[PDB]
Amino acid sequence: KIRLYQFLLDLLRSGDMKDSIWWVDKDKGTFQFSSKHKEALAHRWGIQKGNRKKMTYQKMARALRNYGKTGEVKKVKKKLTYQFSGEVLGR
DNA sequence: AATAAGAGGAAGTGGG
DNA sequence: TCCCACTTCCTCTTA
Repeated sequence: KIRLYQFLLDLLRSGDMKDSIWWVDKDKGTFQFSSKHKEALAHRWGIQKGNRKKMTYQKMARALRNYGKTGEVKKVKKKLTYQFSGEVLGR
């Protein structure tokens, strides 16, 4: 099963949900969710995973925060903004 | 108040 | 057995 950080990185590369997520500075790996359209992206994540319940942005971000310690994704001090690690971007 | 981002402890589910 | 990689639920904090 695809990992959440890879799902997001793939969306950013493909441009498929450009109204829900976008790069802020792709060289730095910073990206930002849409305040008004992030829920559609969260729904897609849960359906891709086959989860029992409908996925929400809140639950998806709960998972995102767990990457802070290992470093794949870190929260940036800007609204709805996160940052991939150099290791994630290189792969 | 209404809305909402950001947070995390705790327990549940998958597939090793 | 017991960790993976989240998911689900609940409650709190700040703006």
